[PDB]
Amino acid sequence: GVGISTGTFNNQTEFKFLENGWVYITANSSRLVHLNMPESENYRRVVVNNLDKTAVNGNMALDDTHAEIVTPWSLVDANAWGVWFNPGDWQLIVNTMSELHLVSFEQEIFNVVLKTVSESATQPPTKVYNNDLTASLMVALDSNNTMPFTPAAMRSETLGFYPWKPTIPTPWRYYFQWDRTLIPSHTGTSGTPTNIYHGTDPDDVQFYTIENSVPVHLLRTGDEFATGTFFFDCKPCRLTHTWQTNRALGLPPFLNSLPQSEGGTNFGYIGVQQDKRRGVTQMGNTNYITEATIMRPAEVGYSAPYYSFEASTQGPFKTPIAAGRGGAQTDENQAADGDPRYAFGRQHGQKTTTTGETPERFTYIAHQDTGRYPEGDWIQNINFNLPVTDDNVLLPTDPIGGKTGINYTNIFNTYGPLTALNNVPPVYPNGQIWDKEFDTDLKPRLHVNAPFVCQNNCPGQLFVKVAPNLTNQYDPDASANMSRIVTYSDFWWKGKLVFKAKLRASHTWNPIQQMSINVDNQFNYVPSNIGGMKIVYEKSQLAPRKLY
Amino acid sequence: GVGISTGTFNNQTEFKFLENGWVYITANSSRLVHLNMPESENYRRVVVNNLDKTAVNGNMALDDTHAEIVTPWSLVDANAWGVWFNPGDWQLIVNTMSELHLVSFEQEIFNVVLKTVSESATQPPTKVYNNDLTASLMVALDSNNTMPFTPAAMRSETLGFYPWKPTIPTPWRYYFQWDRTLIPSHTGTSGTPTNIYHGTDPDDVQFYTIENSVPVHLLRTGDEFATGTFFFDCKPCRLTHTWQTNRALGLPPFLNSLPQSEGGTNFGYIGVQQDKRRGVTQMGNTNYITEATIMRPAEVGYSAPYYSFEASTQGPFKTPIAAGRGGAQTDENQAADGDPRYAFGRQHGQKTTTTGETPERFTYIAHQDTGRYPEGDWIQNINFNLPVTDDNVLLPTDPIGGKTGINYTNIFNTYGPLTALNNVPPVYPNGQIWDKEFDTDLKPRLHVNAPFVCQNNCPGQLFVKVAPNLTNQYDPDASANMSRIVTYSDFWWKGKLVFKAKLRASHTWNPIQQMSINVDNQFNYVPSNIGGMKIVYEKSQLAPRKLY
Amino acid sequence: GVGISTGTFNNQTEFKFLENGWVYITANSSRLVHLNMPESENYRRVVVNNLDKTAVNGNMALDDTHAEIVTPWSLVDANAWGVWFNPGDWQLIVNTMSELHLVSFEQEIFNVVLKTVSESATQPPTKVYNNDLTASLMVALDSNNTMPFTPAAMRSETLGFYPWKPTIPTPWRYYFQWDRTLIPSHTGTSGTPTNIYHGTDPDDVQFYTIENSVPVHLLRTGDEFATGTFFFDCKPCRLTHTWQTNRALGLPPFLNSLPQSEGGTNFGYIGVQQDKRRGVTQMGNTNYITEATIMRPAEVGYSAPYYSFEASTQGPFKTPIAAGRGGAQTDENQAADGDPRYAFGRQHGQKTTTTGETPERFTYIAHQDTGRYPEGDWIQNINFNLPVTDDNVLLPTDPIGGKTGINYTNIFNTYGPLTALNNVPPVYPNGQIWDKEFDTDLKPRLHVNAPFVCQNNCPGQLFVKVAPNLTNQYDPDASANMSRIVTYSDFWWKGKLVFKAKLRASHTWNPIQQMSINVDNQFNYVPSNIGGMKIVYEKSQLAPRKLY
Amino acid sequence: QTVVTQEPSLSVSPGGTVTLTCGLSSGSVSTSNYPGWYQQTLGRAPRTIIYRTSSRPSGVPNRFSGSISGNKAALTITGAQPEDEADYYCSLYMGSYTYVFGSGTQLTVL
Amino acid sequence: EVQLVESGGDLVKPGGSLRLSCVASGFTFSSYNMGWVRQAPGKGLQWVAWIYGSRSSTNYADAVKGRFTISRDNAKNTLYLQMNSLRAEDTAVYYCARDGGSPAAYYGMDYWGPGTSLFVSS
Repeated sequence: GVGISTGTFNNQTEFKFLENGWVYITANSSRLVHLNMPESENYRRVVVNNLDKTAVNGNMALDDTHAEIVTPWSLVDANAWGVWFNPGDWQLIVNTMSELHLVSFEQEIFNVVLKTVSESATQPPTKVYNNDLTASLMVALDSNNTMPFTPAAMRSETLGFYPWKPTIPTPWRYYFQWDRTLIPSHTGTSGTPTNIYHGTDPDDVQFYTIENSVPVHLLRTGDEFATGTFFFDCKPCRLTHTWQTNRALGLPPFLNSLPQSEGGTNFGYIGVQQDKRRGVTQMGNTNYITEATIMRPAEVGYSAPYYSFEASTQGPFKTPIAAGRGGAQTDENQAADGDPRYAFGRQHGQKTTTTGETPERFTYIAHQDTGRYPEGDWIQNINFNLPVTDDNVLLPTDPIGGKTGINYTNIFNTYGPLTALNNVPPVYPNGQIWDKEFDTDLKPRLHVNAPFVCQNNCPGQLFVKVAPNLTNQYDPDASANMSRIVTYSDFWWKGKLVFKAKLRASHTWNPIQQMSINVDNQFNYVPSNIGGMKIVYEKSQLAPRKLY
Repeated sequence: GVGISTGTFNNQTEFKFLENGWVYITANSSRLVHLNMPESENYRRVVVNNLDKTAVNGNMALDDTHAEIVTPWSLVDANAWGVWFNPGDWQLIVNTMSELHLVSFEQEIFNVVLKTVSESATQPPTKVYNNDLTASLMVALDSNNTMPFTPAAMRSETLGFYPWKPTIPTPWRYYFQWDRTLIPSHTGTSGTPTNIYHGTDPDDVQFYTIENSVPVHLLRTGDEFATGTFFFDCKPCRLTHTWQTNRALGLPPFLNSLPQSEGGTNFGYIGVQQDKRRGVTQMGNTNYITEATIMRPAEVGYSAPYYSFEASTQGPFKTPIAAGRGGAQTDENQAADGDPRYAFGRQHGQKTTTTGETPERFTYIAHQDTGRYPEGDWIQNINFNLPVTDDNVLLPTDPIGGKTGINYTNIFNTYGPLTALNNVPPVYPNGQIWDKEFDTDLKPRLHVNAPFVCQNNCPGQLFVKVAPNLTNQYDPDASANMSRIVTYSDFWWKGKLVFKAKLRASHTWNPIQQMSINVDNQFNYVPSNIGGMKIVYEKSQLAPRKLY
Repeated sequence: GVGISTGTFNNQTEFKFLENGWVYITANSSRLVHLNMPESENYRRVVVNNLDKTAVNGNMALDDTHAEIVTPWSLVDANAWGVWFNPGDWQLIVNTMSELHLVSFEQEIFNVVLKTVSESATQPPTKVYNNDLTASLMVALDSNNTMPFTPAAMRSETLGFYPWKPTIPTPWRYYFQWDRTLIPSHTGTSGTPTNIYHGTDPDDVQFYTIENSVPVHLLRTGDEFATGTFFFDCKPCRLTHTWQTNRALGLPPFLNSLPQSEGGTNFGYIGVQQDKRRGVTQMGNTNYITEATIMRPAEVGYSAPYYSFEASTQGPFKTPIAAGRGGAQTDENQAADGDPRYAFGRQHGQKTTTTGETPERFTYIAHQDTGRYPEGDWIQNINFNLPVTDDNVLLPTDPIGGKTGINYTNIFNTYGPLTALNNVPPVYPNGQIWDKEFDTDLKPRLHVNAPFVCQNNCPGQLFVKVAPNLTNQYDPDASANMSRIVTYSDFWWKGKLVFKAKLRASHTWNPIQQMSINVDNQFNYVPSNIGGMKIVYEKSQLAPRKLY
Repeated sequence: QTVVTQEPSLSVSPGGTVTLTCGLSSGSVSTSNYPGWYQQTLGRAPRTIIYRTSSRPSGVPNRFSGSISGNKAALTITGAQPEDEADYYCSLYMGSYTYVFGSGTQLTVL
Repeated sequence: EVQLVESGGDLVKPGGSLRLSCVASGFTFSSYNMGWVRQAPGKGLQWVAWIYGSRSSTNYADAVKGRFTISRDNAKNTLYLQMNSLRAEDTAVYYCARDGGSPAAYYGMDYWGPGTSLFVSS
């Protein structure tokens, strides 16, 4: 009814420990969600065009041309790690657990409140807010996944990460098909590169509406909505990283001479000439057996063209890579391709008291060593006459195409049947948790944006809207915009995310890396004197595991 | 007890024929294993560094820098074909069988003998050997695979291939994490290329010890150890090779004119103009239908950058390839990338009476025709105007990067969704049998070092050690090395490897290739007048099978 | 028998996780123990007297005068944390667990080997070692605890901390009653202070022998000894520290004015005069209510005379304190009274390759804040007129007894019915695990040397000895020392220590302190290039818990 | 010790083409040396003209071109203007993280 | 945009010490390898010191090894060159140098400061 609550606030994470080292981690997340009535009650097909920016030669990477259907609905998205765990919970998970499973998801809307705003004609602004007890909130659960999948974490538009801070839903929109051509150029190109937007292909048109595709529930102040429990079928997520490169696979060479005194200058020596050694190599025309030429079971990681942009029907897009750059751990400035960069606002980890539109940014460096150091790569002749001469070796400094800033590694691909790689680690708090699998016939082996992928399906998107609150002067025949009473809603969203995790075991004599609070990061986890909070990112795959 | 044997010597291979053309091949292998007490009773973290060798410009491929934990334990490894089969058994297998399955593995240690050495003070050396009836041999079976996987076949350090020749175990060591950077150079580079060893990443440290990870059994002269039967879950291994290239897939063109007289100069002719023919091609802008342009179901084999070295956290390593070079069968000198080269000593096939540290070497040429002949490759313009002109074709002789010894094929990768390839053939006697699968999330489609791969796990590594035999003057507080009575052990190792194989069938009118003894190789299988034995390599995939 | 092993080497720690967040931690510890035949076969009553050292005025704290019974037996003691856990196991325990229980203890001796040494008459030393198959090892388990309790951890004389490093037992001795008087003095005292050793009180004599008090087992090479499982009844041990001082107990004062801008210079203000505030205080003659005078439920910690030496029948001894010094965390140089200092040799954490008799030392700073900062203490008149004047306040700088280096805090005791304190934290690896409770009528509330105390009893001490190996010329009537064949033993000791622990829970938004490997301590957990190992100390009570 | 040799002085008429060369007494200059060319006027700090042997910083006129000629680095000024008269210095990356500088060439526009 | 300003150059007697401070603006200071070059009066440019990487690895020319120390403070966006045992041969104008390639270094001085003169004379 009007004066009866329809739900309870719960934001507790429970760790129920099972037998055999397994734990059920049920994270509860409760938020107060504020929603305004849509700017327009219609669906719009809006073409965003920034040909001015890309008309500058060399700016083709800044292309934003696209077409989107803007809908009157808003999306309630909780597909981010920060929506579910605080730094203490994440510390417990990443320190005491070795693998993580995604078990189930539930969400519900309760304690719906709808208020109308009456603004007076007095010259200084003044307004009052009245409860509209008969107003309704339109809630649609796309449990069949009919609507396009538009996760908000990629735009930093999920629910807020603070239980005590009210959050908002994101206005929903989806991509409409378009055709676009953009010939790349550079500073110094003469003429106007081909840069046109060709329109839309009629055979690819797909105009979706929530009304025609999903059942819609009208919730009054005394109503509540529950989606029901959804159960995932994803793969386990490892909370351990691998450190072994191809150089550290298998049996090391026997050292016939060992150091007689400790110290950094004292080295063990194999004691056998490199061309007189025993072993197996894939180089059938050389007698040298070294750490770089000896046979290994397979290849850890792969090389791909980095900062390569491929053009397709809808324009250019960067070629993704599964693994981050090698050497970003020895030198943090080397983080670039494959090291995801997260930019977020005050709702999602940035200092809440900051002013301005500049977001808080961080580049994530994974502990796994599956990356590549292209500056140390090279190609050489099949003859393999050592030491190699100039014409028989292609080095990373050799120009490709006549460009001194482009080398073969930029266009180099080593993906093959022997490539072995890991899934992307969870990124806390701004990383996505689960992502829908592509509906293609042949599917990618992994996604670079979420550690869990939906093989069959994952829970339907939740859409909310303020039902039209018409005045007495509504005329559907009029071409002017619908006249509505200014209405807004505040409702409580509660979600339950259930994981299954395995407790880690100590395999080595030495201790391992753990996340800990210290003097440097001590104040990143507590509020300031005025209430300013923040959530800094945390690494997940802290403990190491042996690859081979 | 002291005077009671605890096992029997068995080195027989049994072929028990089943119904429906299947045979159980149980190979028994018995060896006398001699073990010396470890040089040191401690674990050492030894850094092998050869910066002197790689400081020579162009010698970066000879990098041996690495770090290893040297343990006081020795590894008993029987993961090689020669440990289980003699040339007659291998001939029977490769001639009468079409596929091979790895069923089970057992090993055991018995008839343990421990002897102490007493050396006299007399000026001419003289010594006696006494049985230490109360001395113990420490045996650890890592059935849980907690320790790093270090197969010895890659170093030619498995058990000997001769039943009547006593063998030794290999001292065990494993790779410790390290960071290394090496900028490639060539003869003619000016300056000192960046060449440093950066140390160890604390987050990747993994110090393993047998004592803290595996149960240890103390075997006295009257004790024996049995691991128990382990059962594999690997894929079948084909003993047949494929000969069909993309040029030999599907229906050949109809010959409207056939030769009227036999002879090498008389050819059949299609009789239709290449641009007037019927068929399907993937080239949508050409009317030519030829043997090189006609559509095929998929691609057999693939091209990859050969003799490409990729650098990662721990230095440079050669990029592996699944298939060997094409044309190595028409010209044995073309064997290079992908054709494994085996180097071994007198225990593993080399003439036992040879003197010197030079190993016996051979490059393996597989009968399967999945390789590539890069000298016959080329790229040309999408326009496809024939005959192609200079600027519209990139040939294998065209310099890439300005280097006349490097062409596009050196950096060329054609692996894709249409690539079809075979697993590596068994290499007798020096090839590995089974290999552990990588613990990565995404796993390689095959391993280039063993025909069988351990999906879940494969039998734990066996470690042996001589238990410390202290003197009366032991003082654990002393910083000097432990003083031990010089002790060594001789024990009998018996293993049983069970395979399941299918008998081959005659599918064609003509006979097929079989391994046979002849005048040229007659004396490669019998001892010399002084007992000198050898085991030359044998090819496995002799018979052909149709790919399509 | 002679050639049959009687046990297995096991040094694995198992973490079997139970329901409701409990885990059984069974630590297995196996060692090779070397024992020499006793220097003397008799019991000796030896008086150690160092009156020369204490005859120097001011050196009374260096008194070592005492009397001990030296026995021909050696003590096998495993009552130290390092005997059971390696740094990885300790990291897991201290990071993932909140409390620890001591469940059970087992120990056993197996694979007994006895060897005689024959030394030749040749001028250059030369000797041989022969197995004495009929020799015996005398093993006595004092399960009834008849013998004096002499834990070896207080002398750094337990078994070694390295599974792969053979260890030794400690020769056993116990205290015999004596009377001693020593009048304290200082540099500048005139005359000879009273310094005498008065002998022994006949009414306190207690001469114990293993033979007359404990059953003795004679173990030959084919025999083994097992003590059987003993079960403890101790209290739980907290793995969390308390941070709340009396200043942080209860409801804080309400701040009527809060800072309007974040920053270290912006403070909240109570906004009420200290003499106009509301609350409860134990000072009935003052209207001031402040953070220092407001009533608290009780007192956390206590003050005691520090570096006070009390003299009793047997001489002077330092007065122990339960808690360490306050401010030792803000300034590590403040660690003194109550902060235990551990000195140990190469068997128990010191770098094994070091040379010399200097031990490795460390002072343990507990994370619990129950200590006192005596420099901030003061006494003042009951009148409490503020600001206090010179004669109405006794400060820590005011001389006591006319000495400018002694103040009231040195003789100050605040222990009372309101005192609340914690048990001592475990000290890894050198700390004792369990300690026998005093047999007094009134027992101490805790022990400062071990976190677990034996209410009724704890497992009997294990004593080992080499049975006399007489020559053919033995004559019991002769007053000369017994002539024995030089004999020694090597036997394997295996122990099982079972704990029950509770997994910790995340109670706060922020993360907590965890033990982690980093660049600074990375090489404290791995061997050097020559095998040099060490075990640095680790803190146990890392996570905080709320006291009130 | 590494020594970088370049013409001590050079001349060019207005609107003409001039080439300044930078070599090594022992060895050859390649793209692995990352030759850099910097321009300095009297009483002013050096100005970067070319980096990575071909890249001129934004604002550098196109008349300056960097290349590798023979076994040396070459800086070509085409249509040289009066303001191009200055001291041009060549920097070679000598591997590891060591840099070497040439003696410098004084280019005067007639 | 990218600006480097050097300061601290002053007359100093032989055998003394001096710390040159370089303030950088218009770019992320910590993301670029920095260095100090020097030009003697009437002489050519000479590389002095280089600081590179997130670990602040340092390399020095043979003429200043053991005597010069190059450091950086990214919080202040400052580069410090501390010279000890100064000689008459160290008298010169010292230029701040910034490499423009953060993830792929140009291995050349992308930006230069105005320079600070240091005179060593008895």
